[PDB]
Amino acid sequence: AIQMTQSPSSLSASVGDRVTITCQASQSISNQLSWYQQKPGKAPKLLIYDASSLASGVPSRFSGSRSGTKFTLTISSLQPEDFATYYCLGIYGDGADDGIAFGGGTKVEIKRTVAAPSVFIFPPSDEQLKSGTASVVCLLNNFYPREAKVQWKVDNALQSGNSQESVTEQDSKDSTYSLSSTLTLSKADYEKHKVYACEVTQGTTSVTKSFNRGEC
Amino acid sequence: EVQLVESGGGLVQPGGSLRLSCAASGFSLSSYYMTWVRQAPGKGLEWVSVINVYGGTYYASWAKGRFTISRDNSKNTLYLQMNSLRAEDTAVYYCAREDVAVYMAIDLWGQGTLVTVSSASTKGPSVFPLAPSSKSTSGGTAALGCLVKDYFPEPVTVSWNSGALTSGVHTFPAVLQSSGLYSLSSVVTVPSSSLGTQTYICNVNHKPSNTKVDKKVEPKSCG
Repeated sequence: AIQMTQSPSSLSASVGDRVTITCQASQSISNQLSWYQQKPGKAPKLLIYDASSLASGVPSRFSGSRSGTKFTLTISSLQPEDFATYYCLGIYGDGADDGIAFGGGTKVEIKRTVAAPSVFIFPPSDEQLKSGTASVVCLLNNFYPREAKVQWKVDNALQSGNSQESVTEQDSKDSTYSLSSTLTLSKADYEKHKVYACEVTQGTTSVTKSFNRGEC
Repeated sequence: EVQLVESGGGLVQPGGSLRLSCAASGFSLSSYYMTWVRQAPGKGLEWVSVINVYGGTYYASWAKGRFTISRDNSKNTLYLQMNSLRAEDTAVYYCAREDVAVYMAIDLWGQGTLVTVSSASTKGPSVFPLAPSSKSTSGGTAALGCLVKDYFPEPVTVSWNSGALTSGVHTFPAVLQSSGLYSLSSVVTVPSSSLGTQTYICNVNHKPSNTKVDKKVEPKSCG
Protein backbone atom coordinates (compact mmCIF):
# COMPACT_ATOMS: atom_id res chain seq x y z
CA ALA A 1 0.00 0.00 0.00
CA ILE A 2 2.23 2.79 -1.34
CA GLN A 3 1.24 6.13 -2.92
CA MET A 4 3.18 8.60 -5.08
CA THR A 5 2.32 12.26 -4.49
CA GLN A 6 3.42 14.28 -7.52
CA SER A 7 3.65 18.07 -7.61
CA PRO A 8 2.68 20.25 -9.30
CA SER A 9 -0.20 19.11 -11.53
CA SER A 10 0.86 21.53 -14.29
CA LEU A 11 3.19 24.43 -14.93
CA SER A 12 4.02 26.99 -17.62
CA ALA A 13 7.52 28.19 -18.49
CA SER A 14 9.44 29.87 -21.29
CA VAL A 15 12.15 28.38 -23.48
CA GLY A 16 15.27 28.29 -21.32
CA ASP A 17 13.68 28.24 -17.87
CA ARG A 18 14.58 25.68 -15.22
CA VAL A 19 11.59 23.59 -14.13
CA THR A 20 11.24 21.14 -11.25
CA ILE A 21 8.84 18.23 -10.61
CA THR A 22 8.69 16.56 -7.19
CA CYS A 23 7.53 13.07 -6.20
CA GLN A 24 6.91 12.05 -2.58
CA ALA A 25 6.81 8.37 -1.56
CA SER A 26 4.61 6.99 1.21
CA GLN A 27 7.34 4.65 2.50
CA SER A 28 10.97 4.19 1.37
CA ILE A 29 11.53 2.75 -2.11
CA SER A 30 15.33 3.08 -1.82
CA ASN A 31 16.35 3.94 -5.40
CA GLN A 32 13.62 2.12 -7.37
CA LEU A 33 12.07 5.25 -8.87
CA SER A 34 11.89 6.16 -12.56
CA TRP A 35 10.79 9.24 -14.51
CA TYR A 36 8.84 9.02 -17.78
CA GLN A 37 7.65 11.51 -20.41
CA GLN A 38 4.42 11.12 -22.41
CA LYS A 39 3.36 13.10 -25.47
CA PRO A 40 -0.23 13.22 -26.78
CA GLY A 41 -1.38 10.01 -28.42
CA LYS A 42 1.93 8.32 -27.58
CA ALA A 43 3.06 5.86 -24.93
CA PRO A 44 5.44 7.10 -22.21
CA LYS A 45 9.20 7.03 -22.76
CA LEU A 46 11.66 6.16 -20.02
CA LEU A 47 13.67 9.27 -19.10
CA ILE A 48 15.42 8.34 -15.85
CA TYR A 49 15.85 5.12 -13.87
CA ASP A 50 17.25 4.35 -10.41
CA ALA A 51 16.54 7.95 -9.32
CA SER A 52 19.52 9.65 -11.00
CA SER A 53 20.60 7.51 -13.99
CA LEU A 54 20.10 8.74 -17.55
CA ALA A 55 18.54 6.55 -20.22
CA SER A 56 19.87 5.93 -23.73
CA GLY A 57 19.14 8.84 -26.05
CA VAL A 58 17.80 11.34 -23.49
CA PRO A 59 19.40 14.82 -23.53
CA SER A 60 21.49 15.89 -20.56
CA ARG A 61 19.10 18.73 -19.65
CA PHE A 62 16.92 16.12 -17.91
CA SER A 63 18.24 15.29 -14.44
CA GLY A 64 17.03 13.28 -11.46
CA SER A 65 17.88 13.59 -7.77
CA ARG A 66 17.00 11.80 -4.52
CA SER A 67 16.69 13.06 -0.94
CA GLY A 68 15.33 10.29 1.27
CA THR A 69 11.78 9.82 0.01
CA LYS A 70 11.61 13.01 -2.09
CA PHE A 71 12.58 12.61 -5.75
CA THR A 72 13.13 15.55 -8.10
CA LEU A 73 13.11 15.71 -11.90
CA THR A 74 14.69 18.88 -13.30
CA ILE A 75 14.60 20.23 -16.83
CA SER A 76 17.46 22.72 -16.84
CA SER A 77 16.75 24.45 -20.18
CA LEU A 78 13.14 23.98 -21.28
CA GLN A 79 12.86 23.36 -25.03
CA PRO A 80 9.77 23.64 -27.24
CA GLU A 81 9.78 19.82 -27.62
CA ASP A 82 9.40 19.12 -23.89
CA PHE A 83 5.65 19.83 -23.94
CA ALA A 84 4.31 16.60 -22.44
CA THR A 85 3.09 15.06 -19.19
CA TYR A 86 5.73 13.72 -16.83
CA TYR A 87 5.22 10.82 -14.43
CA CYS A 88 7.15 9.14 -11.64
CA LEU A 89 6.97 5.40 -10.98
CA GLY A 90 7.98 3.93 -7.63
CA ILE A 91 8.18 0.21 -6.87
CA TYR A 92 8.37 -1.11 -3.30
CA GLY A 93 10.37 -4.26 -3.83
CA ASP A 94 8.26 -6.54 -6.03
CA GLY A 95 5.02 -4.55 -6.32
CA ALA A 96 2.94 -6.75 -3.99
CA ASP A 97 0.28 -5.01 -1.88
CA ASP A 98 0.04 -2.34 -4.59
CA GLY A 99 3.78 -1.75 -4.48
CA ILE A 100 3.86 -0.27 -7.99
CA ALA A 101 2.66 3.33 -7.81
CA PHE A 102 2.48 6.01 -10.49
CA GLY A 103 2.51 9.71 -9.77
CA GLY A 104 -0.39 12.00 -10.54
CA GLY A 105 1.40 13.51 -13.54
CA THR A 106 2.58 17.01 -14.45
CA LYS A 107 1.49 18.73 -17.68
CA VAL A 108 4.20 21.12 -18.89
CA GLU A 109 2.94 23.92 -21.12
CA ILE A 110 5.33 26.34 -22.85
CA LYS A 111 5.29 30.14 -22.64
CA ARG A 112 6.19 32.03 -25.82
CA THR A 113 5.44 35.32 -27.55
CA VAL A 114 1.96 36.12 -28.83
CA ALA A 115 1.32 34.96 -32.41
CA ALA A 116 -1.82 35.74 -34.38
CA PRO A 117 -3.89 32.94 -35.94
CA SER A 118 -4.71 32.50 -39.58
CA VAL A 119 -8.51 32.35 -39.62
CA PHE A 120 -10.46 30.34 -42.21
CA ILE A 121 -14.20 29.68 -42.45
CA PHE A 122 -15.87 26.69 -44.13
CA PRO A 123 -19.62 26.69 -44.84
CA PRO A 124 -21.52 23.41 -44.54
CA SER A 125 -21.45 21.31 -47.70
CA ASP A 126 -24.53 20.43 -49.74
CA GLU A 127 -23.89 16.76 -48.98
CA GLN A 128 -24.42 17.62 -45.30
CA LEU A 129 -27.41 19.90 -46.00
CA LYS A 130 -29.21 16.96 -47.63
CA SER A 131 -29.56 15.47 -44.12
CA GLY A 132 -31.17 18.49 -42.44
CA THR A 133 -28.17 19.66 -40.42
CA ALA A 134 -25.52 22.28 -41.18
CA SER A 135 -22.14 22.57 -39.44
CA VAL A 136 -20.10 25.66 -40.29
CA VAL A 137 -16.52 25.43 -39.06
CA CYS A 138 -14.12 28.26 -38.16
CA LEU A 139 -10.44 27.31 -38.14
CA LEU A 140 -7.70 29.17 -36.23
CA ASN A 141 -4.27 27.96 -37.33
CA ASN A 142 -0.94 28.54 -35.53
CA PHE A 143 -1.71 30.99 -32.72
CA TYR A 144 -0.55 31.65 -29.16
CA PRO A 145 -1.57 31.75 -26.37
CA ARG A 146 -4.24 29.08 -26.13
CA GLU A 147 -6.66 31.75 -24.94
CA ALA A 148 -8.84 33.16 -27.70
CA LYS A 149 -12.36 34.61 -27.77
CA VAL A 150 -14.17 33.04 -30.73
CA GLN A 151 -17.69 34.32 -31.31
CA TRP A 152 -20.23 33.63 -34.04
CA LYS A 153 -22.49 36.09 -35.87
CA VAL A 154 -25.37 35.34 -38.23
CA ASP A 155 -26.75 38.42 -40.02
CA ASN A 156 -24.63 40.37 -37.49
CA ALA A 157 -26.54 38.69 -34.63
CA LEU A 158 -24.31 37.20 -31.94
CA GLN A 159 -24.68 33.50 -31.10
CA SER A 160 -24.26 31.69 -27.78
CA GLY A 161 -24.83 28.15 -26.59
CA ASN A 162 -24.70 27.02 -30.20
CA SER A 163 -21.09 26.09 -31.09
CA GLN A 164 -18.41 23.73 -29.79
CA GLU A 165 -14.66 24.30 -29.67
CA SER A 166 -11.68 21.96 -29.90
CA VAL A 167 -8.00 22.73 -29.30
CA THR A 168 -4.97 20.85 -30.53
CA GLU A 169 -2.10 20.07 -28.23
CA GLN A 170 0.78 22.56 -28.17
CA ASP A 171 2.87 22.26 -31.32
CA SER A 172 6.17 20.48 -30.73
CA LYS A 173 8.10 22.94 -32.96
CA ASP A 174 6.83 26.53 -32.55
CA SER A 175 4.78 25.99 -29.34
CA THR A 176 1.62 27.07 -31.16
CA TYR A 177 -2.04 26.03 -31.13
CA SER A 178 -4.87 25.33 -33.55
CA LEU A 179 -8.54 25.81 -32.67
CA SER A 180 -11.76 24.73 -34.37
CA SER A 181 -15.19 26.20 -33.65
CA THR A 182 -18.16 24.30 -35.07
CA LEU A 183 -21.52 26.07 -35.24
CA THR A 184 -24.44 23.67 -35.74
CA LEU A 185 -27.89 24.56 -37.06
CA SER A 186 -30.88 22.94 -38.70
CA LYS A 187 -31.34 23.27 -42.45
CA ALA A 188 -34.24 25.68 -41.88
CA ASP A 189 -32.19 27.95 -39.59
CA TYR A 190 -29.44 27.96 -42.23
CA GLU A 191 -31.84 28.95 -45.03
CA LYS A 192 -33.41 31.68 -42.85
CA HIS A 193 -30.30 33.89 -43.12
CA LYS A 194 -27.53 35.04 -45.47
CA VAL A 195 -24.41 36.44 -43.76
CA TYR A 196 -22.37 34.19 -41.45
CA ALA A 197 -19.16 35.18 -39.69
CA CYS A 198 -16.76 34.20 -36.93
CA GLU A 199 -14.87 36.86 -34.99
CA VAL A 200 -11.64 35.93 -33.19
CA THR A 201 -10.51 38.31 -30.44
CA GLN A 202 -6.93 38.06 -29.11
CA GLY A 203 -6.14 41.01 -26.84
CA THR A 204 -6.45 44.34 -28.66
CA THR A 205 -7.24 42.73 -32.05
CA SER A 206 -10.50 41.17 -33.25
CA VAL A 207 -10.53 39.85 -36.82
CA THR A 208 -13.78 38.61 -38.40
CA LYS A 209 -13.97 36.25 -41.36
CA SER A 210 -17.34 35.96 -43.07
CA PHE A 211 -19.24 34.58 -46.05
CA ASN A 212 -22.71 35.15 -47.47
CA ARG A 213 -24.98 32.35 -48.67
CA GLY A 214 -25.51 31.95 -52.39
CA GLU A 215 -23.07 34.63 -53.55
CA CYS A 216 -19.79 32.70 -53.99
CA GLU B 1 13.49 -3.13 -34.22
CA VAL B 2 12.10 -4.00 -30.78
CA GLN B 3 8.32 -3.52 -30.67
CA LEU B 4 5.17 -4.44 -28.74
CA VAL B 5 2.06 -4.27 -30.95
CA GLU B 6 -1.30 -4.39 -29.18
CA SER B 7 -4.55 -5.62 -30.70
CA GLY B 8 -8.07 -6.07 -29.40
CA GLY B 9 -10.23 -3.52 -27.69
CA GLY B 10 -13.24 -1.46 -28.67
CA LEU B 11 -16.83 -1.22 -27.47
CA VAL B 12 -17.90 -3.67 -24.75
CA GLN B 13 -21.19 -3.77 -22.86
CA PRO B 14 -21.12 -3.53 -19.05
CA GLY B 15 -20.61 -6.95 -17.53
CA GLY B 16 -19.25 -8.17 -20.87
CA SER B 17 -15.82 -9.61 -21.58
CA LEU B 18 -12.91 -8.73 -23.86
CA ARG B 19 -9.42 -10.00 -24.61
CA LEU B 20 -6.40 -7.84 -25.45
CA SER B 21 -3.22 -9.20 -27.02
CA CYS B 22 0.34 -7.86 -27.27
CA ALA B 23 2.71 -9.35 -29.86
CA ALA B 24 6.43 -8.85 -29.28
CA SER B 25 8.97 -8.40 -32.08
CA GLY B 26 12.75 -8.51 -31.64
CA PHE B 27 12.88 -10.41 -28.34
CA SER B 28 11.12 -13.14 -26.37
CA LEU B 29 8.75 -11.84 -23.69
CA SER B 30 9.35 -15.14 -21.86
CA SER B 31 12.63 -13.61 -20.59
CA TYR B 32 11.10 -10.50 -19.00
CA TYR B 33 8.43 -9.40 -16.59
CA MET B 34 5.45 -8.10 -18.55
CA THR B 35 2.82 -5.60 -17.50
CA TRP B 36 -0.55 -4.15 -18.44
CA VAL B 37 -1.07 -0.48 -17.49
CA ARG B 38 -4.23 1.52 -18.15
CA GLN B 39 -5.05 5.21 -18.46
CA ALA B 40 -8.60 6.55 -18.31
CA PRO B 41 -9.42 9.51 -20.61
CA GLY B 42 -7.74 12.70 -19.40
CA LYS B 43 -6.31 11.02 -16.29
CA GLY B 44 -3.09 9.43 -15.01
CA LEU B 45 -1.45 6.04 -15.44
CA GLU B 46 -2.91 3.18 -13.40
CA TRP B 47 -1.04 -0.11 -12.95
CA VAL B 48 -3.24 -3.09 -13.86
CA SER B 49 -1.32 -6.37 -13.88
CA VAL B 50 2.11 -8.01 -13.95
CA ILE B 51 3.25 -11.44 -15.11
CA ASN B 52 6.53 -12.95 -13.93
CA VAL B 53 9.24 -14.74 -15.88
CA TYR B 54 8.13 -17.96 -14.14
CA GLY B 55 4.45 -17.29 -14.90
CA GLY B 56 3.49 -15.81 -11.53
CA THR B 57 0.66 -13.29 -11.81
CA TYR B 58 0.22 -10.16 -9.66
CA TYR B 59 -2.95 -8.07 -9.92
CA ALA B 60 -4.34 -4.92 -8.32
CA SER B 61 -6.96 -4.62 -5.60
CA TRP B 62 -9.74 -3.28 -7.84
CA ALA B 63 -8.95 -5.97 -10.43
CA LYS B 64 -8.35 -9.08 -8.32
CA GLY B 65 -9.71 -12.27 -9.86
CA ARG B 66 -11.59 -10.09 -12.38
CA PHE B 67 -8.77 -9.86 -14.95
CA THR B 68 -6.30 -12.51 -16.08
CA ILE B 69 -2.82 -11.92 -17.53
CA SER B 70 -1.10 -14.66 -19.51
CA ARG B 71 1.54 -15.30 -22.15
CA ASP B 72 1.97 -17.75 -25.01
CA ASN B 73 5.65 -18.59 -25.48
CA SER B 74 5.17 -20.30 -28.84
CA LYS B 75 3.33 -17.30 -30.30
CA ASN B 76 5.45 -14.95 -28.12
CA THR B 77 2.41 -12.90 -27.12
CA LEU B 78 0.98 -11.37 -23.94
CA TYR B 79 -2.75 -11.53 -23.18
CA LEU B 80 -5.18 -9.74 -20.85
CA GLN B 81 -8.66 -11.27 -20.43
CA MET B 82 -11.25 -8.95 -18.84
CA ASN B 83 -14.56 -10.42 -17.67
CA SER B 84 -16.56 -8.20 -15.31
CA LEU B 85 -16.00 -4.81 -16.93
CA ARG B 86 -17.62 -1.71 -15.42
CA ALA B 87 -18.03 1.88 -16.60
CA GLU B 88 -14.92 2.89 -14.65
CA ASP B 89 -12.92 0.39 -16.76
CA THR B 90 -13.02 2.40 -20.01
CA ALA B 91 -9.41 3.38 -20.65
CA VAL B 92 -6.45 3.03 -22.98
CA TYR B 93 -4.61 -0.18 -22.08
CA TYR B 94 -0.84 -0.38 -22.66
CA CYS B 95 1.46 -3.40 -22.83
CA ALA B 96 4.89 -2.85 -21.31
CA ARG B 97 8.14 -4.72 -20.74
CA GLU B 98 9.74 -4.48 -17.30
CA ASP B 99 13.52 -4.74 -16.92
CA VAL B 100 13.91 -5.71 -13.24
CA ALA B 101 17.48 -7.03 -13.59
CA VAL B 102 19.04 -3.71 -14.69
CA TYR B 103 16.77 -0.67 -14.92
CA MET B 104 14.13 -1.59 -12.31
CA ALA B 105 11.84 0.34 -14.65
CA ILE B 106 9.82 0.00 -17.87
CA ASP B 107 12.04 0.23 -20.94
CA LEU B 108 9.57 -0.78 -23.68
CA TRP B 109 5.91 0.06 -24.31
CA GLY B 110 3.32 -0.42 -27.00
CA GLN B 111 0.75 1.89 -28.50
CA GLY B 112 -2.39 1.71 -26.45
CA THR B 113 -5.75 0.23 -27.33
CA LEU B 114 -8.94 1.98 -26.23
CA VAL B 115 -11.47 -0.18 -24.38
CA THR B 116 -14.85 1.56 -24.04
CA VAL B 117 -17.33 -0.01 -21.61
CA SER B 118 -20.76 1.38 -22.47
CA SER B 119 -24.30 0.26 -23.23
CA ALA B 120 -24.52 2.40 -26.39
CA SER B 121 -24.31 0.83 -29.84
CA THR B 122 -21.55 1.18 -32.43
CA LYS B 123 -22.17 3.74 -35.19
CA GLY B 124 -20.08 4.64 -38.22
CA PRO B 125 -19.10 8.22 -39.04
CA SER B 126 -20.37 10.60 -41.70
CA VAL B 127 -17.51 12.31 -43.54
CA PHE B 128 -18.35 15.67 -45.13
CA PRO B 129 -15.94 17.93 -47.06
CA LEU B 130 -14.55 21.21 -45.78
CA ALA B 131 -13.97 22.47 -49.32
CA PRO B 132 -11.22 24.96 -50.21
CA SER B 133 -12.45 28.29 -51.54
CA SER B 134 -11.18 30.63 -54.28
CA LYS B 135 -7.77 32.30 -54.33
CA SER B 136 -8.90 34.78 -51.65
CA THR B 137 -7.32 32.68 -48.90
CA SER B 138 -4.63 34.66 -47.03
CA GLY B 139 -2.28 34.70 -50.01
CA GLY B 140 -0.88 31.59 -51.67
CA THR B 141 -1.97 29.14 -48.95
CA ALA B 142 -5.36 27.43 -48.79
CA ALA B 143 -7.25 25.54 -46.07
CA LEU B 144 -9.20 22.33 -46.68
CA GLY B 145 -10.34 19.43 -44.55
CA CYS B 146 -12.83 16.73 -43.60
CA LEU B 147 -15.61 16.91 -41.00
CA VAL B 148 -16.06 13.53 -39.30
CA LYS B 149 -19.44 13.66 -37.54
CA ASP B 150 -21.80 11.36 -35.62
CA TYR B 151 -19.72 8.31 -34.69
CA PHE B 152 -19.32 6.10 -31.62
CA PRO B 153 -17.19 5.09 -29.90
CA GLU B 154 -13.67 6.48 -30.01
CA PRO B 155 -11.23 6.31 -31.71
CA VAL B 156 -11.14 7.57 -35.28
CA THR B 157 -7.94 7.82 -37.34
CA VAL B 158 -7.58 10.35 -40.15
CA SER B 159 -4.77 10.58 -42.69
CA TRP B 160 -4.30 12.46 -45.96
CA ASN B 161 -3.31 10.84 -49.27
CA SER B 162 -2.69 7.49 -47.55
CA GLY B 163 -0.01 9.07 -45.34
CA ALA B 164 1.75 11.11 -48.06
CA LEU B 165 0.51 14.48 -46.71
CA THR B 166 1.61 15.09 -43.12
CA SER B 167 2.91 18.66 -42.81
CA GLY B 168 0.43 21.33 -41.81
CA VAL B 169 -2.17 18.68 -40.92
CA HIS B 170 -4.24 19.16 -37.77
CA THR B 171 -6.64 16.44 -36.62
CA PHE B 172 -8.59 17.97 -33.76
CA PRO B 173 -9.59 15.94 -30.69
CA ALA B 174 -13.12 14.60 -30.59
CA VAL B 175 -15.95 16.48 -28.88
CA LEU B 176 -18.86 14.68 -27.22
CA GLN B 177 -22.06 16.19 -28.60
CA SER B 178 -25.39 16.36 -26.78
CA SER B 179 -26.55 13.33 -28.79
CA GLY B 180 -23.92 11.07 -27.21
CA LEU B 181 -22.00 10.82 -30.50
CA TYR B 182 -18.53 12.18 -31.21
CA SER B 183 -17.41 14.63 -33.88
CA LEU B 184 -14.12 16.16 -35.02
CA SER B 185 -12.37 17.71 -38.01
CA SER B 186 -9.03 17.26 -39.73
CA VAL B 187 -7.63 20.23 -41.68
CA VAL B 188 -4.53 20.66 -43.84
CA THR B 189 -2.96 23.76 -45.37
CA VAL B 190 -1.60 23.58 -48.93
CA PRO B 191 -0.29 26.01 -51.53
CA SER B 192 -3.20 27.57 -53.39
CA SER B 193 -1.63 26.79 -56.77
CA SER B 194 -1.75 23.06 -55.88
CA LEU B 195 -5.54 22.99 -56.23
CA GLY B 196 -6.77 21.72 -59.58
CA THR B 197 -3.68 19.63 -60.31
CA GLN B 198 -3.09 17.90 -56.96
CA THR B 199 -5.81 15.72 -55.42
CA TYR B 200 -6.54 15.68 -51.68
CA ILE B 201 -8.20 12.62 -50.09
CA CYS B 202 -8.75 12.22 -46.36
CA ASN B 203 -8.66 8.66 -45.01
CA VAL B 204 -11.07 8.15 -42.11
CA ASN B 205 -10.68 4.84 -40.25
CA HIS B 206 -13.10 3.66 -37.52
CA LYS B 207 -11.93 0.22 -36.41
CA PRO B 208 -14.69 -0.17 -33.75
CA SER B 209 -17.15 -0.42 -36.68
CA ASN B 210 -14.66 -1.77 -39.26
CA THR B 211 -15.47 1.27 -41.41
CA LYS B 212 -13.01 3.13 -43.63
CA VAL B 213 -13.92 6.28 -45.58
CA ASP B 214 -11.88 7.90 -48.35
CA LYS B 215 -13.30 11.32 -49.27
CA LYS B 216 -11.69 13.33 -52.07
CA VAL B 217 -11.92 17.00 -51.08
CA GLU B 218 -12.47 19.16 -54.17
CA PRO B 219 -12.66 22.96 -54.48
CA LYS B 220 -16.11 24.56 -54.43
CA SER B 221 -16.44 27.15 -57.19
CA CYS B 222 -18.52 30.36 -57.42
CA GLY B 223 -21.34 31.21 -59.81
